[PDB]
Amino acid sequence: SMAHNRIRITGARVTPVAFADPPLLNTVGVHQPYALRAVIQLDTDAGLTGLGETYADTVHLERLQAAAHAIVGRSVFSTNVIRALISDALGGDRAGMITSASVVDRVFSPFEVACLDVQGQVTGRPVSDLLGGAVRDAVPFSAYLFYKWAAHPGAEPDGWGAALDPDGIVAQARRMIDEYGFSAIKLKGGVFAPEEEMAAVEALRAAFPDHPLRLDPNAAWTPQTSVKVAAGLEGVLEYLEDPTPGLDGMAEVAAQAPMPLATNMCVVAFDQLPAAVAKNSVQVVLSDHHYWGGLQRSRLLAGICDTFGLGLSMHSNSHLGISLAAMVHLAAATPNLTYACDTHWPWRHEDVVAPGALNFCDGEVQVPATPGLGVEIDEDALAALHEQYLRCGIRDRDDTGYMRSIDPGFNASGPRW
Amino acid sequence: SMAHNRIRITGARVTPVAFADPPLLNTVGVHQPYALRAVIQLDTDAGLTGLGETYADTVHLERLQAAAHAIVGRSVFSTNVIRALISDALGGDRAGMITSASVVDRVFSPFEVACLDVQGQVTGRPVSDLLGGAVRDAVPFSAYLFYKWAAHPGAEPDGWGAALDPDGIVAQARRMIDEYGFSAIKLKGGVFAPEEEMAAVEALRAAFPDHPLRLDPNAAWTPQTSVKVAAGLEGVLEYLEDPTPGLDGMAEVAAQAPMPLATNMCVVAFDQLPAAVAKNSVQVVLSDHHYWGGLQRSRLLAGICDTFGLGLSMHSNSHLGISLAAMVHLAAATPNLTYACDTHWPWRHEDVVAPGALNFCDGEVQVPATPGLGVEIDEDALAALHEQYLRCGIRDRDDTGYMRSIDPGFNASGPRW
Ligand SMILES: [Cl-]
Ligand SMILES: [Cl-]
Repeated sequence: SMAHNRIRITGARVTPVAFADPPLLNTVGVHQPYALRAVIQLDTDAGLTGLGETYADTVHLERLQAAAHAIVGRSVFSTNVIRALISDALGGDRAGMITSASVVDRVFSPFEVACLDVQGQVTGRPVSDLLGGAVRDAVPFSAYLFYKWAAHPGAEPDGWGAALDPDGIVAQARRMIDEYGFSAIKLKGGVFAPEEEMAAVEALRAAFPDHPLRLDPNAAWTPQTSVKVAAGLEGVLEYLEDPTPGLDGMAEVAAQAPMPLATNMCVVAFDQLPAAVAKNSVQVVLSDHHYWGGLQRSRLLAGICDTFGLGLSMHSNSHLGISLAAMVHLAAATPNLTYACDTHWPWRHEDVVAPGALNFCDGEVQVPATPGLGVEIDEDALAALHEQYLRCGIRDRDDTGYMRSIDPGFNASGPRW
Repeated sequence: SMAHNRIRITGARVTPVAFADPPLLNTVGVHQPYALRAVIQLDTDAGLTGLGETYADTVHLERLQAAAHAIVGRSVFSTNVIRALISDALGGDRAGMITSASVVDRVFSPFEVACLDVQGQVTGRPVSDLLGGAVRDAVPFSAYLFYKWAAHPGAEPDGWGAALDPDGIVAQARRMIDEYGFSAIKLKGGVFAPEEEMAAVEALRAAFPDHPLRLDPNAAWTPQTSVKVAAGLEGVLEYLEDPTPGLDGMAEVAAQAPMPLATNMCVVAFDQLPAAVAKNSVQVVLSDHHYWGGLQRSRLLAGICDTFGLGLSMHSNSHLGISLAAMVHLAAATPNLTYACDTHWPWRHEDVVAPGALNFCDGEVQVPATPGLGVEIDEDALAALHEQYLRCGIRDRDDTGYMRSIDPGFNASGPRW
């Protein structure tokens, strides 16, 4: 029942939340005990509210407020206009660099997802129907393995236990795969010497002979080291992700690697694709709607990759059920997204949405068929995680700073090997 | 009122039509007295019918029937799936070459447009709202000028008169621009010697000092000739379109031309973009939803161009009101489509849709705000143009064959100069 056949934005509520995260290691530090996210509730003059989810660093929250103010009074179907208004509001210029356009896309993304959610709700269509329609019923995900301590310093150890060697990594895989059924496995490396990470990979291969395997050391290696690793893992990895820093280095490694190289670090914005393509630095690009500017722009990224002969996967950061629902609709509607998607899901145990719509079964999530994004806010859960945010005092993600608070001389050097 | 919240295709009616066309000249011949199109009426189990419009050559009609049969039983929101089914049905492989994928896109396009029309109708949204939303209220078009005979042989001369020199071309512009208000002007060249076409361009510039101007000889020139033309028209043309054949030749000319080069001939499919981009052959690509695979894929083309630093315009072939409505919604929703679009509109005087929704005023068409494509079939007009198709006996477009039926020794050689 829309006057003037118009459904437009009346305001947005941005709610920062914090949820428990284990001490997962990576090449620059260790995860803090709480990860942060911002929930966007986008309100309209039809009484329909759409959901989006993004980062929650201090500067980002400020940008999210400026954005929320700039788009009041806009149709939820006018997402092109909404991006431009956010660009004007941020005073933006509309490899691996966060350009002004990259900032605009990170700020626009959660509003775009919330807009599509409202679009789906008002039309009776699932979000995947707004993206060309689902091409598969369910979206497969990977088991995202990390070396980890047993506990945050001075806190109760979690149920995972530590993983600091091949045995520990294999036990982690077994527990994760029994609970979720993942049929592909990714190891976060750049933490131990390459030979020890190769050994974890070989051990996973022996324990799970049919699981595709990936390794991502976040550019912790020189090109010369990366080529040795790639030779040593020939026929073992589905792809090698960001072994070494920079497009030139990646191109050098790619020329010698028997498996494809993937990246999320060198290509995080549209303006970075032409150089990545010209240099042959990578064969697979990891999508991520959270920094590419929402779902429609992620579909554009997928079409560009297809056109230029690049494979397509999906990158993840610690996230909750709103992001998960958006990931699933996006992947369901993307013909060339055939790699299993990364997710941090197993690492959290809290959420802001009502349960039931995002069950994993055999490693995959069925795409919801209901109108909109397919999940709804649980206001009590949201208030609780907001309260947790206020009380835990963490205001920015800082893996390195947190590592230094424990080990003051720690450096986030790289490459390390 | 959709059972299972499902609206799916029950069948398609393909109706070939023919409408009067003047004897317009181009570098390969002269237009036949009737141009051909196929109207797609896409029927659904909700009783909503969507409209699409495409070519009507013999082989294309056959492909359109195979496509219509393959997609019965599919949701109009499942356009990704529908393209894949058409690809399977055609047994397809899913510069300027008509690859199997290009064939698939030409066949899919009118069904995709008809699907979006149904989507808009069922959701209450104009098609532009399905493409990210309009960013402008009206879409500007160009005056598409041609050298022409006074009449088809043995027929009544049309009201335009002949145009065979600069004076005739200027008089044609004046009549067209008084009727339609176009604020940009394009000349179809490759018909007379370049020096005479340069003179028509200079005469248009003198007669319309503020109108952007374009010239397109359909690759009738050598690179050396093209550079002379471009030097001689420095500061006069908004772009020079397809002056010379092949990506290498275009790149040679582009390096010396003071204005951007445009193309529709060298880049007509997604698989042709990487080489065009790598060679620097062009600065502007002409979109055309009729062969790029419908509106969503045209939005993808627009995003690829934006990403790789290419300007975006729009190409046209003789067409009716269904294509016109689709062109307008597409252009309204495309932020980087800022060149005036080409259209053959002034050259016909017949249509298959009810009048009123596509008025030109000051060179531009307001984007319809109604649900769907915004135009509807006039069944009497459609029957009449179908009857005209059957009776006129023309079954394929053949500018060269028709020129030879008048002048047997005629050759479609090129380049000519
Ligand atoms: Cl608006
Ligand atoms: Cl279907």
